[PDB]
Amino acid sequence: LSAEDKAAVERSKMIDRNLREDGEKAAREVKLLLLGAGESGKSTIVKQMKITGIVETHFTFKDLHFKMFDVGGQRSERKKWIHCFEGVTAIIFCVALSDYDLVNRMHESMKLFDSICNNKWFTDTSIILFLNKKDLFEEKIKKSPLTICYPEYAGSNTYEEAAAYIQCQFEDLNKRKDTKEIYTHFTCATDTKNVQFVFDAVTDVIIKNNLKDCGLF
Amino acid sequence: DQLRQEAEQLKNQIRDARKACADATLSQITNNIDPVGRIQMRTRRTLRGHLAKIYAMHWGTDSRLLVSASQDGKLIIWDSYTTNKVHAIPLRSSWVMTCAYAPSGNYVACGGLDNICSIYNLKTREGNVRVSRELAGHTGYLSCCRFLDDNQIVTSSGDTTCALWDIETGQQTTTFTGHTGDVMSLSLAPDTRLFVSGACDASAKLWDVREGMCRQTFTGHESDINAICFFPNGNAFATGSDDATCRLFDLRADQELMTYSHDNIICGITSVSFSKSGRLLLAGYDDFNCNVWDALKADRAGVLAGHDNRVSCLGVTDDGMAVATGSWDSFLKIWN
Amino acid sequence: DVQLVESGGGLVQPGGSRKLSCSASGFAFSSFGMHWVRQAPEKGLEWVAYISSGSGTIYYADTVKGRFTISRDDPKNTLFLQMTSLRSEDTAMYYCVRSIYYYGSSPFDFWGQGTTLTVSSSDIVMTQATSSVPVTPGESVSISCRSSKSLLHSNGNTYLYWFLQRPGQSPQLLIYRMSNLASGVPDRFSGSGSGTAFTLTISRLEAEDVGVYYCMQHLEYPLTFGAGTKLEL
Amino acid sequence: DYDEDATPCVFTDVLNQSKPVTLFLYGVVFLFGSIGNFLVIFTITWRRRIQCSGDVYFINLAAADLLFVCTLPLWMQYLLDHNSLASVPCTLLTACFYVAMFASLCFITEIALDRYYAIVYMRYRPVKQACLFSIFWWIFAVIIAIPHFMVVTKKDNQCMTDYDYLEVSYPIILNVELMLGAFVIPLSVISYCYYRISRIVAVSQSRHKGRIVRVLIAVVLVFIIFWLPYHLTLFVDTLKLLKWISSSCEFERSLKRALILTESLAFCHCCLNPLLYVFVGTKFRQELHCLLAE
Amino acid sequence: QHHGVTKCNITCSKMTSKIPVALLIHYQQNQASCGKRAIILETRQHRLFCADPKEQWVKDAMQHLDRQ
Amino acid sequence: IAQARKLVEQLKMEANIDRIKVSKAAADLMAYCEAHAKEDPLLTPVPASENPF
Ligand SMILES: CC(C)CCC[C@@H](C)[C@H]1CC[C@H]2[C@@H]3CC=C4C[C@@H](O)CC[C@]4(C)[C@H]3CC[C@]12C
Repeated sequence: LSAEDKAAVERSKMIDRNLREDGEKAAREVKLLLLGAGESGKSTIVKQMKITGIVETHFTFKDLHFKMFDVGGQRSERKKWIHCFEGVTAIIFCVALSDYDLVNRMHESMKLFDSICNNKWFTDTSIILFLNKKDLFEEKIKKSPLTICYPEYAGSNTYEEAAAYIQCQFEDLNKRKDTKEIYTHFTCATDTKNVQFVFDAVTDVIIKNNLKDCGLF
Repeated sequence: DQLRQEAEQLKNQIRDARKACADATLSQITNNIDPVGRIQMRTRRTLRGHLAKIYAMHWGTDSRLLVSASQDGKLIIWDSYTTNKVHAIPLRSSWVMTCAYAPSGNYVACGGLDNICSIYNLKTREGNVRVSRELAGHTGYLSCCRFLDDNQIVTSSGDTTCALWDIETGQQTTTFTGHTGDVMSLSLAPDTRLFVSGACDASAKLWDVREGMCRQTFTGHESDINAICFFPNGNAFATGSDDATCRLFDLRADQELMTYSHDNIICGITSVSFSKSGRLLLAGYDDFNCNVWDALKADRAGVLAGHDNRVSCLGVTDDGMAVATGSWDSFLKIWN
Repeated sequence: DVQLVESGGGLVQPGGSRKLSCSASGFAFSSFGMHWVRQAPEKGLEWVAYISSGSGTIYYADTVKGRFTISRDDPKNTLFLQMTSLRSEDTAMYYCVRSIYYYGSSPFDFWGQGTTLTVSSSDIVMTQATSSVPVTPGESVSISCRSSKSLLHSNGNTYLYWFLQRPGQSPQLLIYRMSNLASGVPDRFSGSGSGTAFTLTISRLEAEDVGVYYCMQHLEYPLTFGAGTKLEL
Repeated sequence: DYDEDATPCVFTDVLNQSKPVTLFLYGVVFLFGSIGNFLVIFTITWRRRIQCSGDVYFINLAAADLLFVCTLPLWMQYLLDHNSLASVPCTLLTACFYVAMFASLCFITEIALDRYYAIVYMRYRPVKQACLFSIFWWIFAVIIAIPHFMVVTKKDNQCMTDYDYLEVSYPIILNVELMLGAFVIPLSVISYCYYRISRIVAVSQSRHKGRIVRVLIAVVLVFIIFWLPYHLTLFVDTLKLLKWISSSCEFERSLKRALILTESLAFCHCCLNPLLYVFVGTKFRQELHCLLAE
Repeated sequence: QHHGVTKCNITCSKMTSKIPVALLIHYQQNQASCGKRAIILETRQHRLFCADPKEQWVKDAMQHLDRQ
Repeated sequence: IAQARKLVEQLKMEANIDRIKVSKAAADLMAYCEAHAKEDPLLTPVPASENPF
């Protein structure tokens, strides 16, 4: 029956206890993918969190542990490793607003958003959209008009209407509105107003996960 | 310049030479041998214990222990006979896309999006498992770490390169460049003298270990290649792709031998591994079920539908006792 | 730098109580099943007790089942044997022994220094074929060991361990499961045998290799050792 | 002459008409509840998927219902005829019966508390503490059941409670705990917790909020429809035993018949709950679908 | 014990004071499941009456059921 | 650039390889699969006497 296999099975049971305890510990931990364009405010977002290859930043907020994965360090084909993030709590997307100089970065950001928002994995994972650098964006728009990038923008050359146009133009790219909602927030340089928004937009997905796992539906 | 025209003419010459050495397809040759029949293999064991999607597995050379890595941050070394967990090594970074178990059994390597193949020393003193060596130097993402010996390891990454690391020094000996897309798989020849790497440019290249330069390049897939495995004779290898077909090539004739497409399957292949004799080609698919092909007649000779998620890793033992398929539902079925 | 060092022991009146404690400096203590094994002043080894990892399974020898209790403090890496009602036959040197049980492991790998303890005033019988064998350096000698019950379990491997104890030194594991050499022993030793009859064979002897060789069974508790075959140079 | 008001209120026709209905509902509860709780056990225990506190409480409630429907056939044989000649050891059987009933209601309460703490507060319970709370609730279930089985002493054929040797209001002090302990506290707790989390899921953005509220109201509705007549009959029984309504004769026979029928209905609830609790979600339904292929 | 399996086919609320033994015909203890001990009696009118089970006339009934 | 020269030299090295008739490789693979069918448990199911699963 068992001679040392009793002790081997006991070791396996202790290993099972450690695996289940670590699964409980890491199943209540919020996972935030962090995507965006090159030389954008992603590093500024990571800096504003009060703490090659993939980078993980851990931080506690409202007694909730957030792992935030800045993965844009590696440059390869995203389709072969994005399924590793099927099951992140939220996708913090980042968009620099004041960039139109590389050979048109805002169109590249829109292509990245369109490619990442309609994955077969990310149907239910909500996207927290950040629009960085409001001051430099306002200086740029008062210096150069929006017609260089979007000719069909019809309205005032002011901050509010152009910002709303960019925000809606990002939001309407999603083809599954009922499954997830784009929580667009204007990051700027504002201190302690970003993490609270992340917590607010993540508690709804946490409640949905609780509803799914508790067996109500 | 005209060098692109010269390269096109040279590729045309290669194709013409290949069609000059082709006389009859493998289906024509083996149209007279009897089929293997339906291969009914049941789930003998079920290695439960991972908390996330399993992305890799490599059997031991003793055909009993198997190490499997998952995104819960851990890779587990299982005693597959008794379904135990010999070891549960927690990763430094939870993102892992590959794992290997050394032929001697002392070492276990694994790599992922951290761009480091971490090599753990199992049969050491002090009872626990410690990083023997963290090999860094890739700039993409490692998709396959594979062991040659206890001291050499070939790793294929997402920077379009393979590499041959000397473990005790840590510096890669030879870098295998020549791919244009991310190299998603790697498979050693039984004599560990050559190997084949399948990349996302729909090409499998036969690299020479001792020299450091590619010898042969095989094309014929329309889409990305996610798996590759040598035929046990060492003079052929299958190639699993996203074109929902495996393609059995060969090294000596340097051509395509057989295609394993089927109308009922439309999504790709995540893992391929031959049987011990090589007659049966087991291919793990992403339509939640494995398929067992009669590799000399292209007849779908079995279906393994025990998983309810994508079968990401497949492995046949060296003695051919069993075939274990681990999937994204955290389960490692062991069919036989 | 694996180091098990015992503390406690010494002189004690009969019927009293005394606590032994071995500190385990240099390894991952919490993963290791531990044993207490005692050796009488001029006799062979005797197994006393065993704790698993995490104290989930504890076994005692039937002789001392009840008079001794055993415990482990994993955070301070210490193993305690609290001895109560020390009768006359407990005067012995005690070793706390490391042992990890997985597939292909080598239990009873390391043996502590051991402390003496002097007082005042179906078990598988493993028997050595003799108690002393004449020997010269450079000669291959075979040491036999007899078992009451067939140690060949149904799963294939026979649980029998060969230990060597140098004069004035703690015993070291030589062979585990009759065929596998321990990590750190030379390739001279080779074990063979059927389920009942077992044989160690040493070729190309050296000067420091002489000592007392014990054969232990590990099929079922209690783990009865052998009488001990000694080699004299 | 004689004494006119000492004519007993007979119960022959009550028992004769009660036997077929009671035996039928007992058999229905036995087979439906046995398969419905064995499905939960095989769906959770074999896959070893006890990862959240919800799994622990589902396992405990299914085990309580399983023990209930396993003590049920002994009562069925105890009722059939007099062939059950001392083969039914009253005290332990009643003990397990009442412990199972009160444990099922206690774990319904614990499921509601766990859902309430996980949703409106996000204060989850680890399985290491879920086992502690499970043994605490089982201990409490035995503690709330001792004034029900500490008196049931067997006799030649059937079970006894010597109310003459007991206090004046022992049936009062037993059935008032049977209503308040087993119907007022659990219904109040599940109603408050489920209304709070329904208010939460009304504001939250979900694609199945209507279905969630439907299931949440449906479980409480099933509880009410299956237990409320039983505790109304217990309430008017308490009125009678406190000499408060008319002390009639045929009223007692009708009350006894209704009491047996409503007891059977409560047993039907203890039969019917596991599919409403466990198999109402797509998770455990899909888990069952991949397990039935053995 | 739940109310579904109680077997007191005869149940009493008030105990009789004194019945002459001549009118009484048969006496038999109630179905023992509800605790309060009583003896149900069939009389010459063939209707049912309670009696406290300590009344000696049952013994006299036991006499004249079988002495005759 | 240098990539064109590297690729054309690689194709020159790949072209100058003695390729055999594909019928010969097919026959070799068929012979290998016929000469190892007795040692393949997956193809021919072995009984429970030797099967460790
Ligand atoms: C009949 C009465 C008096 C006693 C009933 C004993 C049984 C039915 C009860 C009492 C304690 C209960 C256990 C308490 C703890 C756990 C651990 C939990 O993770 C799974 C359920 C499990 C395993 C319960 C199963 C049912 C259980 C064993």
